[PDB]
Amino acid sequence: SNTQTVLPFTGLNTPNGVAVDSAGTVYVTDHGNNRVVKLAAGSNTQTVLPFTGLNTPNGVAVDSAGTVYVTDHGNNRVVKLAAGSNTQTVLPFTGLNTPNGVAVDSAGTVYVTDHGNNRVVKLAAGSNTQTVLPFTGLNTPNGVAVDSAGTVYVTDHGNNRVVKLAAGSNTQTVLPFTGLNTPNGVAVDSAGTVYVTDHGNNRVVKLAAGSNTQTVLPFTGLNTPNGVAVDSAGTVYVTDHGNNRVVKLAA
Repeated sequence: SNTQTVLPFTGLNTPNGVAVDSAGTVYVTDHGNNRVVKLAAGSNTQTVLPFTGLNTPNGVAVDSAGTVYVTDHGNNRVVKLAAGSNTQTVLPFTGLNTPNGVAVDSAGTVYVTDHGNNRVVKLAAGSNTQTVLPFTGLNTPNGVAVDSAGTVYVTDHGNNRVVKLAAGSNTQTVLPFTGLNTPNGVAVDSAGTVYVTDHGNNRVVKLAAGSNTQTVLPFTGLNTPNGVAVDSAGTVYVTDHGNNRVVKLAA
């Protein structure tokens, strides 16, 4: 598609993150209102999720069990909310300073950009061992995504680049995007196509695996966008932060 739609969320302010589950339910961190909201596919009523003690959300991810993971800016922590019980658990990361992007792999391992510490950390579910990933020279890293093979992608926002680490790899690789400026959101689909919100240029770009030629997605009128998500059908969702809205573009 070359024409986006606007999801019927209401009362958003500076929304910054988006995730989509297997049923097509869309989750948004409504940053300016300190809340996380969801909208089921085809619904005209949004639902505020029962996160507690939140001090401004920075990002969101959702896993196969419908667990919703949120980075908490002011409390420097990552929380998860279990479906059904609505039990909220603080993940036992340590030393966080401004956790920002969050991603979860197929094994349930949680990855977080520690924005204030210029590092990316992962933590297996149920573990008290966190691992600093061997990215190097990061500045204000923003978004993180992980694919089915365990490859990790990070928007190294302060250096205008997107870096990649294959599982078990010794060295990060910079993806051949062109003209990036303050990139923030990142997502990866089932085929390893990488989607990046090129925030400084008010656009969203993608790169297929092995490609040296990015495609600029035909969104329109974006204003300081941030979070991006992609569903199993390849539909791309973007938090259009500066316009207080979330937009959707089918493949």
